[PDB]
Amino acid sequence: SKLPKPVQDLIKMIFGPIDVNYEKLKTDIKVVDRDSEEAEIIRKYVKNTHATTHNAYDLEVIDIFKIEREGECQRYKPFKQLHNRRLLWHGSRTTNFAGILSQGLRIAPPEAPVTGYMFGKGIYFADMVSKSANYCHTSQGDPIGLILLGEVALGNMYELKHASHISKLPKGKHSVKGLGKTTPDPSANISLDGVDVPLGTGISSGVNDTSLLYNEYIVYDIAQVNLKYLLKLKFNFK
Ligand SMILES: NC(=O)c1ccc[n+]([C@@H]2C[C@H](COP(=O)(O)OP(=O)(O)OC[C@H]3O[C@@H](n4cnc5c(N)ncnc54)[C@H](O)[C@@H]3O)[C@@H](O)[C@H]2O)c1
Ligand SMILES: NC(=O)c1cccc([C@@H]2O[C@H](COP(=O)(O)OP(=O)(O)OC[C@H]3O[C@@H](n4cnc5c(N)ncnc54)[C@H](O)[C@@H]3O)[C@@H](O)[C@H]2O)c1
Repeated sequence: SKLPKPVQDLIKMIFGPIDVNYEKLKTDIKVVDRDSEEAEIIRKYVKNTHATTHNAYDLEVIDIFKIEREGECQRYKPFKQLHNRRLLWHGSRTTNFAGILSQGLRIAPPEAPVTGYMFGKGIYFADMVSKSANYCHTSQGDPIGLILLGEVALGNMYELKHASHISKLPKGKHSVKGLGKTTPDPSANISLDGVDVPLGTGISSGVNDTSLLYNEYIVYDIAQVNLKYLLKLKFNFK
């Protein structure tokens, strides 16, 4: 293998021959320098947006990968120009990442149940790491998860406070935002490349009439997502 050690570790973690398996991911994975601006930013995101409700554990960033799905960049060219694009968390079971890296983040299939969703079958994201982290489904005896940072082309958000079974966005709208009671401090946002990064500490959003504790973001076209980073997270349960 001609791949940095942290990558090879990742490959096995996902599958369960390495070089053959990297070709199957159809993804260009690179290790982000620990002392770089990217890493300093990404770790600052992970620190500040770890939520008080999620006292079950601390997070430590083991490795940061700069993923670049083959063909995804071109697919996202339409929405690349769209305004208000954010870098957001998406957590999933480690078993899935084989598909997620090869096929990209997809919508929950037709066969799946629709009743379970707050804002319908779409691709959900969070601006709070601890929210997404919970979907890694890490446990005491398996405390290493994988978590995505997607560039999400949100555009004009349909900002809802309450469960809405959506099958069509209002005209002008390209995304839904569930308004949480607690939000990454908006005055402490920073812009990495062209993308907004809501990495401020959690403060009260000022929204009183909402059922959510934290924000969440939904998009109903797979093309609106561009996967940027892939973090290897150590869950330190209390
Ligand atoms: N993720 C789920 O589908 C789900 C379902 C049931 C309970 N819970 C628990 C409730 C609690 C929420 O924590 P956290 O995610 O940090 O808080 P949060 O308030 O930021 O998010 C609440 C979560 O529940 C979902 N949700 C809220 N209201 C509805 C609704 N009316 N219909 C369908 N889905 C809805 C919402 O989409 C989001 O994922 C945790 O203990 C969760 O594990 C989660
Ligand atoms: N997932 C979160 O980080 C998250 C963020 C904010 C809020 C929430 C809250 O959880 C609710 C559900 O969220 P969930 O993302 O699990 O969506 P759901 O549709 O039920 O689950 C499908 C799973 O399939 C994964 N996957 C994506 N691409 C592929 C692929 N090519 N091959 C295989 N698997 C793939 C995907 O990551 C997800 O785990 C949602 O309604 C909401 O209340 C989650």
